[PDB]
Amino acid sequence: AAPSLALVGANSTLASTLVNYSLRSQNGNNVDYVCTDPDSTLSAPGLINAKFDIKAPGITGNDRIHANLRKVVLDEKTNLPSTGSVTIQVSIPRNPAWNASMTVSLLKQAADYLAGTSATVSGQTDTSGFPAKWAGLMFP
Amino acid sequence: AAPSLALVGANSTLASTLVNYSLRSQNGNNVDYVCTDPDSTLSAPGLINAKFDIKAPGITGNDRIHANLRKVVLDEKTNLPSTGSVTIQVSIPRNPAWNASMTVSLLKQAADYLAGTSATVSGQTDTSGFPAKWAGLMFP
Amino acid sequence: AAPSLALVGANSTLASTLVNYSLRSQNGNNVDYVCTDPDSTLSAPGLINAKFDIKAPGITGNDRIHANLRKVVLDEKTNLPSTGSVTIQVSIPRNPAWNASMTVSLLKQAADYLAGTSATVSGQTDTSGFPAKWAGLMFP
Amino acid sequence: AAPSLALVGANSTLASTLVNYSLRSQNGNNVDYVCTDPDSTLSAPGLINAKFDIKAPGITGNDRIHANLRKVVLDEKTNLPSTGSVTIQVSIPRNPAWNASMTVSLLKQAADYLAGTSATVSGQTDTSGFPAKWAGLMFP
Amino acid sequence: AAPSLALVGANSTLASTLVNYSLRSQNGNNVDYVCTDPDSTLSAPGLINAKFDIKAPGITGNDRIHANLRKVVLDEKTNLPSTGSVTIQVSIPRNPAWNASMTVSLLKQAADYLAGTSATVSGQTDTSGFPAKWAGLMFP
Amino acid sequence: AAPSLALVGANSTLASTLVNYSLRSQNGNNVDYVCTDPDSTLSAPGLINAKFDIKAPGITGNDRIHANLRKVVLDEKTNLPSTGSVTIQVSIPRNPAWNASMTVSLLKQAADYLAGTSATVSGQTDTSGFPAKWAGLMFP
Repeated sequence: AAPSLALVGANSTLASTLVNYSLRSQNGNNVDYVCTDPDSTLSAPGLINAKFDIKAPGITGNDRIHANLRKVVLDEKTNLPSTGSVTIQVSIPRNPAWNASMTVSLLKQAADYLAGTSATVSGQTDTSGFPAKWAGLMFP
Repeated sequence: AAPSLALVGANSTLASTLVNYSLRSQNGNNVDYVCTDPDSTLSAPGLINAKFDIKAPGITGNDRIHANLRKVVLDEKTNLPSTGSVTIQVSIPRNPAWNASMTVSLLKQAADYLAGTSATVSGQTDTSGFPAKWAGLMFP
Repeated sequence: AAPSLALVGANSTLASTLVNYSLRSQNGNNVDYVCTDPDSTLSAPGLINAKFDIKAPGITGNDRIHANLRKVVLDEKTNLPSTGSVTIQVSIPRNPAWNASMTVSLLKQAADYLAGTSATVSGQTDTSGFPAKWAGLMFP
Repeated sequence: AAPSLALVGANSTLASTLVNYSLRSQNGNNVDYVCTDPDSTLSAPGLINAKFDIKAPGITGNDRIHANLRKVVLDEKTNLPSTGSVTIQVSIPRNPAWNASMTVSLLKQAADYLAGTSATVSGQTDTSGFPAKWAGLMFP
Repeated sequence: AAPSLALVGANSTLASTLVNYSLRSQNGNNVDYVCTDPDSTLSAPGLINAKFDIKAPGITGNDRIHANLRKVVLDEKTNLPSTGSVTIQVSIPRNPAWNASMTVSLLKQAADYLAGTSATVSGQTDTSGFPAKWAGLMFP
Repeated sequence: AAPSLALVGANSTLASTLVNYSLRSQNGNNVDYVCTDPDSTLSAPGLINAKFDIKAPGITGNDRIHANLRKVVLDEKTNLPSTGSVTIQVSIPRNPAWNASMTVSLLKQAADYLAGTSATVSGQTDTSGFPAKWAGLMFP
């Protein structure tokens, strides 16, 4: 696994800003990253976690990927922690009628539809405001 | 909800390709889209589902968003369907110490790390190959 | 679904007249419209209903569409309501040997034979009087 | 009944195409047509059925019309037949507060909403794509 | 239902001020709106909800409308939420001895007596101060 | 409580008309008014009721206002009475983070959205027809 990551997120103004993670450890079929920026501390950290559920060899099963991106925040009045999180589950069938291309296509479509980050293509719908609309709990 | 969507995915070459969804049905705080390409048929469809678990206004908890992007595929030999899917759960806390900028930041970071579609920002890790590695059950 | 509809029906003269519906509810792959015209009252309304029985993915079985177009009328003396209704069931198989084109062809033929509204084609039978004959319980 | 019919349906392109039926049987207020085109074979035919449930004279009750438009298709491998069908039930009350005009109005509205074939009237909703959306199991 | 609303309310000085709602979703016989102003957030939102309890066709029953306008507020000391709300229930009989005019008259009278917003008529009582007196828990 | 009221309602034309109430009785935190027009008689009256659910000063909860505006109507054939009513419940929290300006704001918004009687403010939606639509069981 990569020892460190510089991922793109959004500042208070929604401008693209780097967010720096470093690899804490690696267990059985999983990976744990911690945010190394000043705004994350042990009291209120930023975390990323990934895991593989890998089925036995063959074409019968469904492999699974579990990702989890969390940030803890403390109440201004009570310092009580509550966490915000985006969790992802990818399920990849082993029937040879499926492709890594199909996996990647689903990933790209989810990225476009919930984060508005897809590449540029002619007739694409404008998804730049979709993350804002989601964060407001309203459908695009 | 939007009546139709043109989301960006990937073909067998992994080149950026449009994938067209149209609104099947809106239930209360629930939306079902269906793929209108020749790729999906009623027998083996491409589907999207989006749900809102919104707690009572008096109660404090986490509000939740559930998204699911599916593609069904049929076995060549048995025509039995198995499905591949990316599911996403967004948990947003009801504390004013959290805000939509943070929700969007988590969405953007998840997009960068699992789909490799973040906006260009100097010092970002090159996440372009990460969806390929994930589809191979390999940590980036 | 569409928030409002202007469908074509017939007045007392059988002249083509608009009948206006608005989307009152939508729940669980079910859609319910109510008539906004003066002829639909609370006690004796005009109503539309549409349901989807969507089978699990697979190459076997039939998907089903249900639709009901109702007008309630009150008895002159007793004010007891009795309702007149045209209801449609569409059954779409999942064998790839079926087409949306075949579904649409059956819909258009039913429209021609029971409503007399088909498009103009050389050699078509004149179905204009067929809805009148049906309303009289007479085979065309 | 009419000895033959030239109804309008849709080909694989969804272009308006004639579909031809001849009167094969008529018995006991029941009428059965068979499709004369090459696409209807003995093993997988195209068929039409129409029945009258005529109630005894009186001011109470509903008269009923039943109609079924069928196309049979054979499985590529198993040659087992499955059939796709649009079926209509018209229920006409006998309270003099009902009219043949109301029957025809419901028929025309059903044609507009499920087949998209209504006559042209200023302000009507565009129902042209509705049969496609229905065949896809999507509410218009 | 209307996709968005600009309703008149009162600022901290009781001056007429717009309050902007947008349609979140539509379920069975109900409608959910959310305030889109800056002062409403997921932690302390403004909400509007409407529902119809519609009885069967006939003249026997009583139809009902349920409206609910809520605003959540957080304690300056503890950020604990409490909600303020105005709920409305309209009950419309189906006995033809009732009118939509009578429904509207009750609505207008309630508006005049609890909000002081009625139109101008010669001998009307001055109800401008009534909302203030109510908010003080004293009778007009 | 006021000894008498001249509230604005609507006639059969929906023109703004006065409706006159006079104080029948004041109970403790409860008020009953009766319509003094020829429209109301003892057999089929027009009535108003207003109640205050005020919790003990030590206890924190919501204080409540209950208002009810009724018109009784007699069936022409049976002289059986059925009644039509608008009821209002105002729930005001006992947290200083809430105030009378917010109570009044909710009252004004409810008036605008269900009776269409808000004060003129640029950019407001035209709510004038909303009471008509509500009396038709149609969402604005």
